[PDB]
Amino acid sequence: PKNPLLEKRPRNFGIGQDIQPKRNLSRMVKWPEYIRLQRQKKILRMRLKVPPAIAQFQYTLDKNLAAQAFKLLNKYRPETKQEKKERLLREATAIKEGKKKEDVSKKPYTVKYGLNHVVGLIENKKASLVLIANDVDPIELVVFLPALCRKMGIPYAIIKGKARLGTLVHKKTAAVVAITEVRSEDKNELAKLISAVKEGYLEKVEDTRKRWGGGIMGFKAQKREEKRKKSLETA
Amino acid sequence: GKAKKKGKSGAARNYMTRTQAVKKLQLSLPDFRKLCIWKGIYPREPRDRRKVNKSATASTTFYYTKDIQYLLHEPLLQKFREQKALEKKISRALGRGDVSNAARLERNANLPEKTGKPRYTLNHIIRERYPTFQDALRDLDDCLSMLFLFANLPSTTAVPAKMIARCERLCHEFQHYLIVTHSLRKSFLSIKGIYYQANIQGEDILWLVPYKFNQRIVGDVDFRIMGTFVEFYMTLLGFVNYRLYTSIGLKYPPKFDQVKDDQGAELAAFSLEGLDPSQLFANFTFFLSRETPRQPLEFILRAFGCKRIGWDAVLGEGAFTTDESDPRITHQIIDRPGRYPGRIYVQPQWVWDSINDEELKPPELYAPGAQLPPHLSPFVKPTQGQYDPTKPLEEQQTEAEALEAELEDAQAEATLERQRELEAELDPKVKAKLEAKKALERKKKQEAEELERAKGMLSKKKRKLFEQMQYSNAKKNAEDAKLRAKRRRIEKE
Amino acid sequence: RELIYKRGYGKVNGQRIPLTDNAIIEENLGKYGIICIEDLIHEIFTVGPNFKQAANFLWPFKLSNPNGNREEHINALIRAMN
Amino acid sequence: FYDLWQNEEPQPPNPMHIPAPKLPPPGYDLSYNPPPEYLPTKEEREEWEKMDPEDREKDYLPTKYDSLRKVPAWGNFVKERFERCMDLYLAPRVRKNRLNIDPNSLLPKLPSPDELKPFPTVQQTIFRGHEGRVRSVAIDPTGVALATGGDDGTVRVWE
RNA sequence: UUUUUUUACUUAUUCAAUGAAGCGGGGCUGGACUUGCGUCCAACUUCUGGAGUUAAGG
RNA sequence: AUGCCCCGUGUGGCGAAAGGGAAGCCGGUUAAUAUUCCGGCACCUGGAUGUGGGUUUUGCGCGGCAACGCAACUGAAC
Repeated sequence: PKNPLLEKRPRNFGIGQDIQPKRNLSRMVKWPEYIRLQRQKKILRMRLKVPPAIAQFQYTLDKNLAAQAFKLLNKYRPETKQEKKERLLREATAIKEGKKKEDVSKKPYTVKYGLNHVVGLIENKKASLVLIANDVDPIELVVFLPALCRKMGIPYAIIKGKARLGTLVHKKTAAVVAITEVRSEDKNELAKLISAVKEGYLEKVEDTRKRWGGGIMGFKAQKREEKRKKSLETA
Repeated sequence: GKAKKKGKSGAARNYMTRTQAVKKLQLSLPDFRKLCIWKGIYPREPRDRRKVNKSATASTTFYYTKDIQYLLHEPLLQKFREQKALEKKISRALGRGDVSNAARLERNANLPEKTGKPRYTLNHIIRERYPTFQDALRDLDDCLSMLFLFANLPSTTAVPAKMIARCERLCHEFQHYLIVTHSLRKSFLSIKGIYYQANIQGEDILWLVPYKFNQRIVGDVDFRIMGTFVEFYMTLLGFVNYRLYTSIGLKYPPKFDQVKDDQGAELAAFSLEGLDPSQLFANFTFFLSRETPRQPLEFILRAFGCKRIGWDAVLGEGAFTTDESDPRITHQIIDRPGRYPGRIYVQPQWVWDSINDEELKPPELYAPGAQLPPHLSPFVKPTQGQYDPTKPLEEQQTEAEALEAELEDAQAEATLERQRELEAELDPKVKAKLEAKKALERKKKQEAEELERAKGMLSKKKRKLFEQMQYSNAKKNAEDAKLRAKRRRIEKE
Repeated sequence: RELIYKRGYGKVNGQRIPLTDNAIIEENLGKYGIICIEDLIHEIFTVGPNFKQAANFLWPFKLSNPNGNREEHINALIRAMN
Repeated sequence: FYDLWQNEEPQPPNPMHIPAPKLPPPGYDLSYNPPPEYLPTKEEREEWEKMDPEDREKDYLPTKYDSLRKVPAWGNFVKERFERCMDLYLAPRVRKNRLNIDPNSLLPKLPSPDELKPFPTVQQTIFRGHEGRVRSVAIDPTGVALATGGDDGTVRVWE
């Protein structure tokens, strides 16, 4: 049985009666200047009209197609420094024995990275597939790449994560990667990936790449817009 | 002649709270607890808590400022920060997805899970904590209890099974030193477990060993605090084991076979290279059954100097002839809910009693199927009023209860005026005993009256202290009288 | 023996009680001759007539998660898990 | 390994160091087969099992077991060592001088009243005239008469 | 596709307030009109020179 | 107590031998200083830690209508 001496005392938080309870005031925090600046920078880029050469970068690969590409790319990740050092030591042992470097070593197959290198490969038409990072800052380093790939006939895709590409190439950040040539057993997988990239990405973005971006308003301004549209429809 | 503020000087500088100590040392609480446990830092209590902290509580813990500064100068802090940074690098490698770099960083991270060893080197910590070997020997009770408990206990995330196995190796080496030097003198069996007291270099060490059973892990227990204490005690036990083996001349560590440990020989598995308690059970071969605890019996018999001891092959290996048909077995210890004339069937309680008393008690009282005499604790020192079971109730008893028992055994002016009116109108021994009881009652009344006069003459605070002492003594005498009364009941039965 | 001493639980009347005392195992078995945890461990180690009854009485051990058939490599796995 | 005590120089202990409280040695009660006078009643067993935790003065009950195989292990043997761990680094350590004296030492020594006789010892006269409380009494300077006052408002003189 | 007029939007820019504390859109409750259920408008403290804080409770 | 919680109020220093401010008086003494030295008799501030008192076995003292009195009279944040 409950103690009779325990009673409930409700607190009425109306205007001018009780001290207001501690609520979540995260929406109204006076943030530091760098946080405020990055938020308003994103907002300003949303509000202004974005020309098509930049607004084409909003459309990226979906999750399934990105994972399907990375399944091929992780087989062709480049050598790390330790693996390279081990390869040099094993080849040095064979040369110490007198055997040939052609005999002990074989043609490597890796994902090609580096911006100037990848651009050169695209111009020389050695690139089979080109993946361009979403968030390169400054954007002028990559803003010509889709048009260059369309000119050269190389299939391409814009993919989320320069950090994701840097993790492939054992760096912090890669702006662009290219597959040029694969081993014999992965040729079918590469062809299937290229066809899937074409049908999923390029056919979808052919209409929307020429359109201007931006023009999106804020939440309150949008709600005012549907309120005035509803009033106009009622009138 | 400068004016001084109140909170600046004195006990305020002398003591600091645990919160302020943690914030000064720039540490997390688990790291601060590990450092305090290893260095031996303990809170202490100030004379006036309000002098130290203005908003202070009976709950809060103060520390010594020089202790906190000594923790600041401790070099294990750099190891803690290095291990934190290395753990961050390992997590970075695992997130980025290269496993070779993560393993290469783990082999520098020096995990206790893979090593079976404490993560940091505590050698210098042992050195300031115990400056002398006799101090190290004095502080061994908690060490041995901890390490035997974690030899028995299951492994967890905090306590690796390899580290448990290393605890087992260290305690077995310590046991082999004990049976080699015959350093044990006292052995006790209790509901808690087995209490062992050994005198190593003149220092008495008593520790508890739990019975071999599934130890309950119910409730809330932190194995991380337990793991910190275990790591410290493993380092201390390893170093004291090495010093004891070097003093005895045997090689340390004793080599133990992995196959023999897998078979379960344990003490027999560990073999030590050469480079009155001994007389008790000096020349006798004893066999052990399944119910008997094989490693405590083997330990106590080897400590007593038994040349050969055998037990069942299912229990363990590396023993004498396991067959009971073997005529070499002089005695057999079995506790079951055969019949060899050579074999004397005797109890483990007899083994404990004989190693306690050095008397070689007869096996007739300790025959199987017969009630054994009650077991006695050798650690108890008799004192006046603390009561002794060995002492006779006739020897120790209060006079009132003695006369009451005597009266029970025997049973098993106004009066003069009434006699004058009446005339005008074995049993003597019982009456004399009643008169003696009445004289005792009147003597107690006189003593109580004198006590009341002295109590009245006492001052107020002295009166309250005197009443508290009388209350405590009355509680002690009440427990003693209850024990004596029900012992009298047992004697009557 | 280490697994029995570490993680030993008895399945009696649809309950999961630990094998704290040998009296519980004695009350559980009774007539088969198993009255001690050491006797149960011996009957587990060396196959006997009451091996099936002992396996039925003993609960399945719930090993801790470590961070084809093996001839003798199961000991390392059991040591790592327990 | 190597032993730490290569060179042992005797160092005086600092007065600030307070050694930890050592656990008491086991008594005759702790044994699994104690003398029978330590055993409690079933009423005492029920008294503890109804009693709350930490209200009991002693952490173990007097138990007698015939067989070592019938002896059960504690369900809190890990818990008591855990408490010992927490007491080693968490419990404050105090240097306290506890009094160990005979309680009768504080009592003053008083002469017996037989040395200090004469004094009044027994009531010999009762004066009964007041129905209320007798407030005041006084004795005539010649020692013959008694004057009493009461709640009845009547002052009386007695022999 | 460009040249003038006014006429909406907010993100440039300007002004003000705060300890950046309750903005906007819904939901609940009540009242009104309406249409036969959409709007707008309100939730909470007014005889007193007291006190209001460490959450009660489910 | 490998973290969590609370609070808003801002921002440091210099700036008065007449403002604010802890506490020393009398007598004597030197060629020359004196509320500074000597003698006598005090006070304030800060600190540590005992003894005696007070409170308490129902934990946090009693009295007066009251103004209030009594050697003490549990008191953290806010």
